[PDB]
Order: sequence, then structure tokens, then C-alpha cells
Amino acid sequence: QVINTNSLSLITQNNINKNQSALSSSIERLSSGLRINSAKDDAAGQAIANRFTSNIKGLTQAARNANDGISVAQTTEGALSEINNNLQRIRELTVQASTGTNSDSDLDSIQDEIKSRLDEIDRVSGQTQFNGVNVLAKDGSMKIQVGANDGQTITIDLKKIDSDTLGLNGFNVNGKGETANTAATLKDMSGFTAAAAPGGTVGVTQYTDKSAVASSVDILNAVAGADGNKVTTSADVGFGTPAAAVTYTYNKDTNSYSAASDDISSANLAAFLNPQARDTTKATVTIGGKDQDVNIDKSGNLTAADDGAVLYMDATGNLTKNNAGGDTQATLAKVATATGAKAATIQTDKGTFTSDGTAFDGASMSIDANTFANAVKNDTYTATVGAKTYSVTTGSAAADTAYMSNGVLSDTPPTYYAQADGSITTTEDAAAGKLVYKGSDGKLTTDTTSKAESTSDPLAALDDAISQIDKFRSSLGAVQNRLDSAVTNLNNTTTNLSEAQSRIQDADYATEVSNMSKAQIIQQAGNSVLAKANQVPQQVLSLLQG
Amino acid sequence: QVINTNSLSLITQNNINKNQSALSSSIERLSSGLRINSAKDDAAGQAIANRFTSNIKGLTQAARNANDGISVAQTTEGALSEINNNLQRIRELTVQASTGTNSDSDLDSIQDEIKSRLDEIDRVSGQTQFNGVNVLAKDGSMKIQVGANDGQTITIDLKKIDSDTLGLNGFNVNGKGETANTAATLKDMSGFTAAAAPGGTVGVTQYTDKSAVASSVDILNAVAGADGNKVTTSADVGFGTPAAAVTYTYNKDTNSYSAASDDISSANLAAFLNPQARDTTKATVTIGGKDQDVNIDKSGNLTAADDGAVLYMDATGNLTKNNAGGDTQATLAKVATATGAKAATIQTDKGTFTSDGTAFDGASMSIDANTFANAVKNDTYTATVGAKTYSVTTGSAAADTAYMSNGVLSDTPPTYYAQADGSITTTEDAAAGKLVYKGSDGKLTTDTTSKAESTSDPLAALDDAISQIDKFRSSLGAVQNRLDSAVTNLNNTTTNLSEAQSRIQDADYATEVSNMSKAQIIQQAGNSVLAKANQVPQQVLSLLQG
Repeated sequence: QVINTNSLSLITQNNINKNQSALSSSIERLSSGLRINSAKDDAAGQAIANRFTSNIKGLTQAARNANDGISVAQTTEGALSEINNNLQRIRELTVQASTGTNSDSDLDSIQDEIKSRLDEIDRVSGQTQFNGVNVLAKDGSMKIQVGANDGQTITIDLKKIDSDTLGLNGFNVNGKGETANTAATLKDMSGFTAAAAPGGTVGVTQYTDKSAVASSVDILNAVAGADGNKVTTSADVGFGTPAAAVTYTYNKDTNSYSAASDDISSANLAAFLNPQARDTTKATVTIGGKDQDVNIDKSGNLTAADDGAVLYMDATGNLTKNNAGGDTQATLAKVATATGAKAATIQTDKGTFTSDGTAFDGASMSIDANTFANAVKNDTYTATVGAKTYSVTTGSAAADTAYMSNGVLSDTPPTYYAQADGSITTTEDAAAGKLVYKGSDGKLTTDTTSKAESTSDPLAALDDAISQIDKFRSSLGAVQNRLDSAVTNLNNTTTNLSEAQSRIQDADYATEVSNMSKAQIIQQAGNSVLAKANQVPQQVLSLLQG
Repeated sequence: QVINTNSLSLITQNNINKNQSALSSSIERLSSGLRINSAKDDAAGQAIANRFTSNIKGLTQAARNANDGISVAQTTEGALSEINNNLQRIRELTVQASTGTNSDSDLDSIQDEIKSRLDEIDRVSGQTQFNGVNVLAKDGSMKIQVGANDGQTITIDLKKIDSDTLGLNGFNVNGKGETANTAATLKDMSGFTAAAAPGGTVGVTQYTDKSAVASSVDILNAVAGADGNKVTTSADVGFGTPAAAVTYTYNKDTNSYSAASDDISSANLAAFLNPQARDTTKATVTIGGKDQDVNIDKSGNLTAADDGAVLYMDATGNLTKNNAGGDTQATLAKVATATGAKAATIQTDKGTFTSDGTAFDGASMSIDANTFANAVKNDTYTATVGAKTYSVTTGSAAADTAYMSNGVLSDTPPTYYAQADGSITTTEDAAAGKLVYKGSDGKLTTDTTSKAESTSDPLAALDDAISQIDKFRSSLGAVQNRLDSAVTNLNNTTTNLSEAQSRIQDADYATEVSNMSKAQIIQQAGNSVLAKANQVPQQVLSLLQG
């Protein structure tokens, strides 16, 4: 009974408006097929779906990468298998070649063919490549990404395999083999004669090969060869040049000989620490509880270890370091007596030094071996070796008690005894002695055999190469099995995660068709009731009778 | 008969007003489709509908959660199946390798592949994940919400599965396999404490393991192991028992220690040459340029080296040896002064001897090493080794400068530095040090591996590991079926509750359309009767006749 200013059709319109959102959402949900289409839905679901999608894509790419790794491992394994076949053939040839019934032509032919197959192995090692990467040319590792998160990879170990790595660097089966050596040749013994015969046997004559006097450098090599020997010398370069003390003993412990000397170097620091005309050395000086780092050059200015800081000596009565003192300029000469008075130390890397008075007392010097030999090659010394004492006085073998053996220094010359029957034996009694032989190198070596230039133990070396290649092949096989397992895992995981993500997205149409029917029926009923509502007002017109 | 002041239409308007509310309610109900739209209807019904709606939504979301739990269980089960297959292959390989017809190379290959697959098991254990959650990395539990009200959950048990948990920590069938060692374990360092920190770093504390003082016998094996060392000792058995001279130095050259001593053994030959109570030793005596062979027993009769010839000492004025002399009987005491006066030698195999006066001068003695060690185990000596000097005074490590390292004697004790972060390093600066480890043996070795003898009953251990993983698989299966049953129950319950809530809301349209029709018809009737009511009054105007 009101003029449309309180009409009830507004309620119907509002209800239709409330329905329209559900209608639109239902139709759109049918169209997409995914429950979550924008942030208006459960945004947490959207984020979880996005994370799941990223995981699934990364997992699939990782699976493809693992397959690629399997392929590269397969190529490498095939190459290794044929290399193994070649090595087995070479071993078979070597087994053939060991028989003594073969002429030098036969051995040469076998060597030619073996060299051919070794070059074949080298070639196939260099040749094999997989997409610009040489599998067998370098001892690297290859990382295979099979996981979604960074840092999770599988490593394939690759070794450089060739003739050098497998060994034998030229198998060389064709060298001149086992050869019998020639006899004693009594006439060749032109050494010093002596009928001493300490056993008194009338039928033996002792021959000594003199002129084997070792040189001084030989003495130095002998002492340097062994570790832990003793050498006493005077008149050394740098330290010991005044030679106030003679017994230094140089304390050879592990490496280039050390030393120990009393107050002798006071002015020799520049000569020692600066071998050349412009050398400068780092050193550490402390007064006691005050560790300061300094540079020493030609016994001149004690330049501070800073970039360009220059230290000045000051503090008369204390004699410490200060960059900004107000007295005379610092030099090594006076700081020597300063340290002697204050009982400090100036120890450096190549020698720990202290002073009492006006001269440095060396403690733990360490002179270079080559320089030491160059300095004392022509002076007197009593260098000793294990359980032996050797004397040298301004000339090699002053006492004439050092003799050069085959390769070692001995106090006794090579003694050769000549027997009555023309043989030469190392000892008087023929029951012992191992009658000496001659041949192919001189020096009258006491063996019946000359070294054969062929490979020493060919079969063992070839079996070692076979073992190496088979270990490599086993490594590749284990890696291949592990990658196959990784692929199976990653497939199962990506399937499960795909279903998981499907449970969050991907709205069930079974519910959505019924929801659409709801929305459409409500919309139709609402529009019709809106019509029925707006057909009401004209009753007031009917009342007016106009 | 009244002019609108007692109007008869008022009841008509009032009745139309009453029915208008019903008409509007019917139209609105038809538009919405729900029986209750606001509190004007049965409010208790509205509250009940709200509660049912909340319950239905909660149950649906719980069903989705249950599905997610099923998916994660499936992924875990797949990973466990892969691990189980790997373990089966390990068992098969172990059964193969138990046979005694195999060489060390075959065992090496088998152990290599077993180790490879064990590392594969560990990798698949570590890298398996479900949406940022590692199922097999911890012994945790995951709660799945399947109910509408808080606290109603289902728990899934997860166990940490890896090579450590299953046991055997390196299956190690071949031998010389590797097991991981433990960490620094700062708390175990019970050695002597020293905050000295020579580098001055505040955060470093130096710990030294004291009580590592080597015994004197340890020094003896230390000196004896190396060849050519120096040992200075007095108060020795036999030679040096009077200890007239102290600096012997024992001249170790190649083997059991030698010696060099002045005239001290004059009467000590009987004890020294005859360690037991009746021993006899052969000897060679020469009065110069002319050798004679003799036997010595307890300094008594100088029996000739013949079968039974007995030598007596003779020749006053020359002091010769005659097997047919004509003077008094021979004793070593008398021949001692004979040789001392006449400058002869009695050099033997185990010692070169001469005498001047009435006492023998030893030159090239050779004492047995074991007898030496037993003799000087509890006396003062200053034995030295390569470039080192050691002092002992009536007791092991008198100077307290001897410390027993891992296997060698060093002048410095074992130095361990503990870092601020709880790590223990061999050096103060963390850049170096090779952070120390422990494990399986103590002694704090700087190794990541400690050996382990193969196993006891390998197949039993593999079987127990299989049983563990199989039990885990069964547990996951029981839980997974649990969740399937829960999903079925939730679906049935939410369907029933949805049908329940629908029966309270959702007004029957069958009665509602009839209500609309009745309201509309009665409304038109009311409007028309209102018009007819308004058509009545003008009969009074008809009365007025104007």
C-alpha cells in the first residue's frame, strides 16, 4: 500500500545478487577443472599446489639427468671393455714370446705387433668422447643432479687410462735378453800387487785396485746421502770465518746441515744474512715480552717490518724500539751491544741469535748444503759417517784412508785375490769367495748375469694392468646400478607427489555439476519471484478506480 | 451513513496488511530456497544448521588431511622397498663371498660393490623427502587430524633408517674395510692443563697428556732400532765394572754395541769371556808377527787349541809359549804381565786385546745388546739418538725431557690445543691443525677411519636388518589401512550429516509454491474488496440530491 519506496522486490534482487557469485564461481570451476583459480579461494592451497608443481618439475628434470649419466657411463664402460680385450691379447702374446725356441726375427715381429696394439690402446684412450667431454683423458669427477634441491648430486669418478697410467711405458719384449758373462780374465787385473796373503797360503797373490781415492765432493755426497751424520769443520763462510772456535759439529739432523757457534759473527751478520749485493731479510727481535718485527739489510738501518716504517734506536739504558725517537739513527752494529747489555734476542727464521756483550751468539743456524760444500771443498775437516771416522786436511783423503767402492765410500780398497788355477776370488779359501766375473760394464762385477733390457716381470705387470682396468669397470658398474635405483626412486616419488598435488587442486566435477544445478534453479526461481513481486504494486491503482 | 469517519474500509486495509507479511515471506522463501533465512524464523533451527555446517566442513577437510597422510605413507613405503631390494642384493653377495674358493682379488671386488650399495642405501635414506619433510631422517611421529574437534588425531611412527641404525656400520666381509671414527670429544681430554697459549690467542687452551714418561728400556729399544747411534755409559758388567774410565761411547756401527776402554780388565777376563760358571772360549795369542792358537778358561790354564795339548807359560826374559816348556804353569794373570811387558796381543774374535804393564787394553770389544740392556737398565747414562741428546741418571727420564709418543721417543710431550668452539686442533690457528678425532682405539689418532676385523656371523646381522625394515613396512601398512578405513568412515558420516542439515533448512518448495499462490489470490481478493468497500459511501451524496 506504499508507492515502491518500501517495495519488497529489493529483497529478491539482493537474493539474486547473492546467488550470482555462486553461479559464476561454479561455472568457472567447471571450466577450469581446478578448485583453486585465484587468491579468492584458499590461498594456502594455491601456495601448496605451486610448491608441489615446482617439486614435480624438478624431479622429472632430475630423472632425465640421471638417464643421461647412465648413458655416459655406458659409453665409458664399452670403451673400457675393448681396452681390456686388447690387453688380454697382449698378455697372450707375451706368454707366447717367453719361450727360448724363438729367433730374433720372431721376437721382433711379436714386438712390432705388441707395439701396434699398445698404440691402439693409447688411441682409443684419447679418442673416446661424450658430447665434447673426454671420459678417459683426465682424473676428474662428474656430478649428476638427481635431486630437486641444490647441492644433492651423484659423483662419477673417471680415471685417465693410457699406456703411461697402466704402466710399462713401452712394453719392450724384444730387447737383448739373458746373456752369459765372460770369465775372470786374470790378465786384466792391472791393479797394485801385494803378496801379503794374510792367511799365509803360498799359492795366492793379493791384488788391490789403487787410484780409487775419493774426492772431497765424494765425501760430502756420502755424508749428505745418509741422514743424521756428523761433520766437524773450521774456516767456514759467514759463520766461522774468524774461526775463533773450531768444533762446530754442524748437528746434521734431518736436512741441510745446522750449526752452533759462540760469539764470532758480531760484524759478519751482513755478510751472512745478505749473500748478494742488495739482499734484505726479515727477522724478529724482542727485548723480552716485547715482540717486534724488523727488517735487516747490510747491517744498516733496522727498517721496521711495516711498508716503509724506519725504526730508530733509542731509550738509553733500556734500548727498545721506537719509530719516533729523538736520537741517532739505528744500525745493527750498536744494537748488537745494546742486546748484549740488555740480554735480548734477535732470532730469525734461519738461525736463533742472542748476544752477551758486543757479539752475537748463534744457537740454531742452518746453512745451505750446496753453499757449505762450495765453501769447505778445500779446507780441513773430520767429517764422519755411520760408525766410521774420516779425516780430510786441505786435500781429499789426507790420511789416505778413504777408498771409492762400486757406489759407496769404504775405508778398505777393493781386494781381489788371484788363485793358483788362474781364477780370481774375493776371498783366499776357494770354498768361499764367489769367483769374480767380468763383462759388459767393466768394474769386474761379481755376478754371472747382465741385466736384460726386456721388461723384468712382464706377466705380473700385465696382470696388474688388468686388475686396474677391472677395478675401474667395477666402479662404473656399481655407479650404474646406483643411478638406476635413483631413477626408479625418483619416478615413484614424482608419481606420489603428482597424486598429492591432485588431491588439493582439481575440483571434483561430481559436486560441481550439482552446485551448478543449485545455482541455476535458484536464479530462475528468484527471477520469477521478482516478476511476481513487481506485479503487485498496481493494486493501489486498482483501488483508485481511475 | 457517515462521511468516512467510521469508515468500513479500515478492516480491509488491516487484513491486507496482515496478509502482506505472509506474501513477502513466501516470495523470499521461494527466492532463497532455505526454510530459515534469519532469526525471525525458528532461531534454534538456525543455530543447529550453523553447527551442522561447521561439522560438515570440518569432516571434509579432515578427509582431505587423511588422504594426504596416505600419500606420504605411500612415498615412505616405496623408499623402504628400494632399501629392502638393496639389502637383499647385499645378502646374496655375502652368500656368494662366504665360499672359500675365492682369492683376495675377488673378495676385493665383492667388498667394493657391497660398499657401493651400502652408500647407495645411505643416500636413498638421506635424500628421500615429502614436501620439505624427511621421513627417514629422524625417529619422529606425525599426527594426522581426521576429526572435527581438536585433539582427535592419528599418529604415524617414523624411524631413522640408515647404515648406522640397521647396524654393522660397514659390513666389511673382505676385511680392511673402513668404519667412521668419532668426534673430538673435548670432555675426554683429562691431561695436564696449560693456558700458556704461546701464540697469545685468548680463546685457545693447551692441554698436554702427561704421565707419558718413557722407561729406560724404552730408550734402549729407541736407540737400538736406529743404526749408528751413540751411547755413553759407566758401571757396566765385565768391562767398565771398576769404571776407571767413564766415556766409552760404545761405538755402535752396524749391530750389537761395541766399546773401547783402557786398561781395566786385567783380572776381569775370567768373568767376561766366561759368562757362565764353566764356559770355555777359543783365543788367538801372538807375540808379534807369529800367530799361536790357544784356549782360555776362567783365567786359568791357557790350554792349547789342540785336542788335549796343555800349554804352560815359560821363557823368563822372552815370555814365550811352549807346548813343551820347562818352567812353571800358565795362568792368564801371569801372561797378562808377560804381554804387558813384551808388547804382544791376545786378540780374540769377540774383542781385540793388548796390554802394557800388568793390564789389558781393549780396542774393539763387542757386548751383546740384550746383556747390555739388562746391565744398564738402572744406571746413569747419556744415550743419544739422531740429532738428539737424552740424559738418564739412575732412573728413567732423570731430566724429565723424555716423553713416549705414539711409537717414537720425542723430547716434547703430546700437545693438544682446544678451540673456542669446542673443537680440538693440533695447532692454534684453525687454518692448519687437521682437527683431531678419536675412535675404536683411543690414543686420539688424527684419522677418520679405524680398522675392524670382518664380522661374526654376517648372515645373522643381515637377517636382523631385514627383520627391522620388514617390521617397519608392516607398521606402515597397518597405519595405511587405518587411514583408508578412516576415509570411508568420514565419507559416510559427512554424507549422513549433510542429509541431516538439509532436512532442517531447505524449505519444501511443494508447500511454498502453494503458499505463494494462496497469498497472491487472497491479496487480489483483498484489494478488490477494498475497492468495493470504497464504492459504498456516496449513497449519502445520492441522498443529498445535489
